[PDB]
Amino acid sequence: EQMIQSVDRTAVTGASYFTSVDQSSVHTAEVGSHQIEPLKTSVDKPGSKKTQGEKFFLIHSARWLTTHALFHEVAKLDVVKLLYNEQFAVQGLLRYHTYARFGIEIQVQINPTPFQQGGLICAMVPGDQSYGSIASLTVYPHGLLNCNINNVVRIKVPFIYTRGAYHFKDPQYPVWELTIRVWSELNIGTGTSAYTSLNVLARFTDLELHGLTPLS
Amino acid sequence: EQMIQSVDRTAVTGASYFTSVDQSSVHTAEVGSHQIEPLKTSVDKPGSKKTQ
Amino acid sequence: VQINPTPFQQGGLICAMVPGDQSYGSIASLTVYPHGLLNCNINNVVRIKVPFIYTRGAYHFKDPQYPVWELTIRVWSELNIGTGTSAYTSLNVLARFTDLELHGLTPLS
Amino acid sequence: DDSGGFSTTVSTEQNVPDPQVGITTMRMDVSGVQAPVGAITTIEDPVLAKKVPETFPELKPGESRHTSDHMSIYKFMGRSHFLCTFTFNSNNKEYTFPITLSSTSNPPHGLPSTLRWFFNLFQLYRGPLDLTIIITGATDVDGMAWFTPVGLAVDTPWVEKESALQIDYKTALGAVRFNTRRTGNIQIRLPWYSYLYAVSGALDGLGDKTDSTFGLVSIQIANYNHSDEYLSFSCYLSVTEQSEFYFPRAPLNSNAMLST
Amino acid sequence: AVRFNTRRTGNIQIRLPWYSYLYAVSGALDGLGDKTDSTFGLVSIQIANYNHSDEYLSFSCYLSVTEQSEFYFPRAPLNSNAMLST
Amino acid sequence: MMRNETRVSTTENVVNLSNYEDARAKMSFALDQEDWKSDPSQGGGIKITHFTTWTSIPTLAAQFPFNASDSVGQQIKVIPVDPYFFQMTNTNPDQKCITALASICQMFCFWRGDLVFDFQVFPTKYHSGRLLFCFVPGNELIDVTGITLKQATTAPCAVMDIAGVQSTLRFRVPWISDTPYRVNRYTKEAHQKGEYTAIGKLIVYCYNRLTSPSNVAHHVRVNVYLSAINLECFAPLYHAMDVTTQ
Amino acid sequence: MMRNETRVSTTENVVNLSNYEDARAKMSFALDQEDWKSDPSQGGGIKITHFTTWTSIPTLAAQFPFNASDSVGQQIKVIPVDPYFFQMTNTNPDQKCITALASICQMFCFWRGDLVFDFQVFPTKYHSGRLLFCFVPGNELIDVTGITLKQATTAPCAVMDIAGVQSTLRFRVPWISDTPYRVNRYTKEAHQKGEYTAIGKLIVYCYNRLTSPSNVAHHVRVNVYLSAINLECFAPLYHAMDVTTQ
Amino acid sequence: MMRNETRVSTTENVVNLSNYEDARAKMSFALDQEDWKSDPSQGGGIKITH
Repeated sequence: EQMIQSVDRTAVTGASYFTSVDQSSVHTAEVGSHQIEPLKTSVDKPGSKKTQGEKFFLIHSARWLTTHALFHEVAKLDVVKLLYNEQFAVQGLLRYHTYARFGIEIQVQINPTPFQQGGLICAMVPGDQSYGSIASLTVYPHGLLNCNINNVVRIKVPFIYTRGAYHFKDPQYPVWELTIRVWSELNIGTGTSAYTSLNVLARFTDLELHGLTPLS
Repeated sequence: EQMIQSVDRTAVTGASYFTSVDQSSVHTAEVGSHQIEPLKTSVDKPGSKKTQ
Repeated sequence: VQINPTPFQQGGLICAMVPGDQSYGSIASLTVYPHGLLNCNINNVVRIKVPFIYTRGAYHFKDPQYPVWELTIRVWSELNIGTGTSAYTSLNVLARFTDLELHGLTPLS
Repeated sequence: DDSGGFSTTVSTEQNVPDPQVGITTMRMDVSGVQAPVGAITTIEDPVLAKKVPETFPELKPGESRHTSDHMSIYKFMGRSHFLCTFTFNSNNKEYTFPITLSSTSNPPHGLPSTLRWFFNLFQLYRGPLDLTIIITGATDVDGMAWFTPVGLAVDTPWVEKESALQIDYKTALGAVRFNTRRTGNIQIRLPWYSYLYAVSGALDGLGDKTDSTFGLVSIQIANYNHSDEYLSFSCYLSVTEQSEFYFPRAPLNSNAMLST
Repeated sequence: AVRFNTRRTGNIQIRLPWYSYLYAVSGALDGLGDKTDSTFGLVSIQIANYNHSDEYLSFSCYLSVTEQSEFYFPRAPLNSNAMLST
Repeated sequence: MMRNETRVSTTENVVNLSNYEDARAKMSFALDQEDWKSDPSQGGGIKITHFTTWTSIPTLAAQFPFNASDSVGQQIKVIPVDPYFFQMTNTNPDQKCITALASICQMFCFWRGDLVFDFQVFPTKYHSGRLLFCFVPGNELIDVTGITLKQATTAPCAVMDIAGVQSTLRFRVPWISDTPYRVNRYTKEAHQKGEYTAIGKLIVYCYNRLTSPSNVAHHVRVNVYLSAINLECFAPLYHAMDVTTQ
Repeated sequence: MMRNETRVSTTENVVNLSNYEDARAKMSFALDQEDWKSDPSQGGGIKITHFTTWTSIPTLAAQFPFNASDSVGQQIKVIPVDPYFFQMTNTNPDQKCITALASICQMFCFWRGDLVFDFQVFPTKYHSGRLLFCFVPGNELIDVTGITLKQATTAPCAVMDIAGVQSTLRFRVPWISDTPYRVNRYTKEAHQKGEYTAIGKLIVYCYNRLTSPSNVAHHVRVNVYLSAINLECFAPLYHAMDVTTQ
Repeated sequence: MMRNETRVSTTENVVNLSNYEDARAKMSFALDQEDWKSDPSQGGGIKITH
């Protein structure tokens, strides 16, 4: 007695979210295998979530003048809304997912000549620049920019929010809010440049992505 | 390779004289179980062939 | 519960055992009871086994309070045919006792 | 088999009560590299319908951040819910209301919003309940409340009138004596005194007027009143740890959920 | 609910449970996040048998904090023009 | 000379109706302060202690046909992904058929968990077609009818071959949200940006057309069931739901 | 600085008259809060702690003659099977003779157990006959007079030869019911299908005729006693019974 | 015969709003008198006690 094998009827295939139940199935027909390149055409590491989402992006460029008075607000920007734009590489991950949970890395850069003098403050305020005191902005995660000492500050913050995640298509309120206030006025002499340029870099850290969706 | 189980086609059920052969069968769905009475509503022995 | 469709028919039924009364509860929640689904493509026999559920200790046949069990069979998906196919299917319900206890033999019926 | 039956198939238990604790806790991932075989199934087979569902790669939800479990009956219905309210209008009167589990009795003469929903989720109820009454209105009013089981002589339900019973019959059933100036509240148990196994809500016919009610609370007031002042009582039911619930049932539809 | 009478007690010391669908509530918000994520609960009182001819009735509420509560992420305090009273 | 004095604190003679530790009774009508034992005799041993007994039961919520006269990519039906969804009703008697998941979840403020949709088809052995079940994460108010069939494969989706030996596809929806819980907003009457009931909408597409002979019916009906796994609800209230007329 | 505060809960100053744990006294008229010892001196050591002292006593309930002028199969007497049955009364003084079982059982809502009927005959050594004691299970309202003598042997029954060295037959009735308990319905005034007091009726038949000489009396009288074994009653009330006038 | 009597002292039904030992609650709106656990998930572990 010999047994004649037949084709299998029921099977479940897919890749981790598409599930296909088939009443009439068949085995897969594969030719070849995966090959390595002994002479590589690209020597960088291949693309992933880490090298596309966790990378610095320029989000804002302001300019600090000698006519701005004390406590004048040079930059008032929502950090997460500016990273949600088509011109950045992180949009390709955020356009199709619904919720996220992330940390933020900020780097603020200025360039004075050493004939100038003055100061700035760069505080990370969560949610809202509310009725709190301007003179108490050193309670937040902050950084002081002095024209004599440094020209780069960098801040690292975790996820602080009233819910479990952030909804990009229809947000409740902004997660973080960066403010840059004039902490001491910019003074020059005769002939010195009456300005200095400012740039803000931002990136995600520990990016979690949930619920891929068709509608944008 | 995973096996997807299906419902059984042929089965024979009944109680000792009624025999039912089924070409399309399914398992029995039972809720609960048989319970005893700790406070009995009848204290005689139950009916049988001997007492009737 | 037994039915017999030809395989050119399509539709469905539900066969739930409801104790006492088909009360104000939901028709769409009949899968909470001990039930069985009859699909014209898959099966044609369902079988259910239930214990004794009642507010008293026994059941009085000569003068009952209320019925112990109540079987309902609702149309769960409509019966559709083509041209020339039989526009009906027959249905039959079989029942039996299990673990039968009998008390108090009496002369009057 | 005891009953003499026989079968070539396997009979399994369907819809087992309490399959999961309704708090987020841990009893890696939930789904993983292995292909999900539980996505496709047959619902007409009660054996194959007990298969755990998965279709997408997930991971563990973690743990919740509150201690209690709100999805338990003994903590949900431990909160005392509204039962009835009524007012008095004259002197030496007596009011009588039963605690009827039946869904046929519509409110105000029946179970209101949350208690009507809960006592039609299951078939059988057995055990003692937990009554709290609240006095609102007049002062210097002496009142007496007692409990009568079903099957015994008592005044007409849901009607305020003079009492046809004597003081020897009222105080033999067990009664409390209060005054509306001192307390304003009574938290009293209700004993399980019935001749039958359990009471049910979803019944019709003469089984609805016999096996639905389990007890009956009535209140008589004296020393009311002076010239112009109202007197209002409100009742609230809670559930105890001695009570039991049997045979889950299909819930009420959206047209039977009624309130006061 | 609780049921009281104004002749016997004159005070009620009652807990307030943490029943919310979100993680935590915040104070310093604007927009539609101010009307959603600020409130956490809501207490309401109904009275009966009031009144006779001429008499007033006044209620006053007081909040305390418990050991089950938590506080996160310190913030810059309010300025001297937002500190207001009744 | 006895020395036993206590100070009468605040909240004197106040009724707390919020939990069992303050609503339990002080005295008893029962003689001898007695207690009652367990008797699982006439109840079959089926005892309920937890509300997962009803929520883990798949009960019917929707009903839609898959006609042969619809085009490829046409959206057949859209479902808001929340336990408050049901649309079935009955004529005699006049009633609105609740589900077992919408009866338990309507008595709470906040819900959380993984919803499990079950799609049971009723073909013959001779119809042939496919459906596409897509899940767009978001909320219950997003403009979702502009999504084409090719755009719907960006979202997490699953296909289903209709005719076969199995009939039911179980579609466990993952919990995708920005907030940890999600509020029962149906008590209110006005909308507010930020508070929602659903975690997105679920679309059903015509993936392949329905081929069939002439002596069978030209449509296949699909039932939609609704249960929940890893369900968590808290903060009770009272509310009676209504038919989602879509 | 002392810190001793309590919150005054609900049910403030409420009298619970339902059990001893809430009806026991808070203070005492007695000097030194004293207690009393046991003294079974003038009481003979006969101390009562339980109500089975009265219910297990067989006391007389009925009285019927067995004439010589009745036919075979004629129903002599019918008895409803419940502890509330008695029919004897006295003339001087005017009174209604309760039984010891109907005095205890009238003070409860629900009863349960096995009733024991005792039939004591008073013949000479010269009468000769038999009786048939039949038990028809059911309730206190069934049409029972159509049952013939041959039909009565379907039910559980027992015969008794009258003249002999023994005089009493004990007829222990088994508990046959659909409900676990049985309600005291005599407080009410209208009937209701489903709630009952008895578990059936008991018929007495003329099995063989009464043969006797000419110098003895032409009838034999039978006393009926009434007690209970395995008796259980709960849910107290107050009720005063009445003579079953049949 | 029970013997349980106490003497009602001074300051009867007085609200002390000065410390937590006299301002803590006597009863609770929560079901089952329940308690809540710690959850430092969305707060970054930055907890203030002083």
